[PDB]
Amino acid sequence: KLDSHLKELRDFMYPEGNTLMLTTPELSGEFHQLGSQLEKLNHITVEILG
Amino acid sequence: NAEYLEAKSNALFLKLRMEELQVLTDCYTPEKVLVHRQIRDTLEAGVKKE
Amino acid sequence: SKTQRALQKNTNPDTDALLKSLSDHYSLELDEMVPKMQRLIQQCEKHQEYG
Repeated sequence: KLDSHLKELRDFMYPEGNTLMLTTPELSGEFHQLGSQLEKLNHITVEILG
Repeated sequence: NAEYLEAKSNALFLKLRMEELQVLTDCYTPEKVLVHRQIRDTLEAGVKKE
Repeated sequence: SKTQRALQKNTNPDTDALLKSLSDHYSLELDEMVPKMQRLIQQCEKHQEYG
């Protein structure tokens, strides 16, 4: 039982087997994408004001 | 993080819109609008005759 | 008995309860947060076009 509990919790926390994951990978990917798109929008804005 | 990125995106969009409306106010003064009206009327009369 | 006592002291939260909480939280993030972020991405793309 102890071995099973340990294996289940570990599988959940280490989805890619090597790294403890605190954020949902799907969410982490979206944050990065949103940050990149905002940086582009800020360039276009600066360029037009200039 | 999600809230912050949302607030940043909205602020950039409003800046861009403000600057657009300021340029339009500078371009179409009452005197010019009257002239643009005269030009329209002549062009519209030409389009109709042709 | 020593091992069972050690399991009861260390059991707040119950491993099964904890796995459930973890699974619920994961579902909540996919249903609410991920779509919200996608909406924001799309809005940003529209603002670029407005530029």
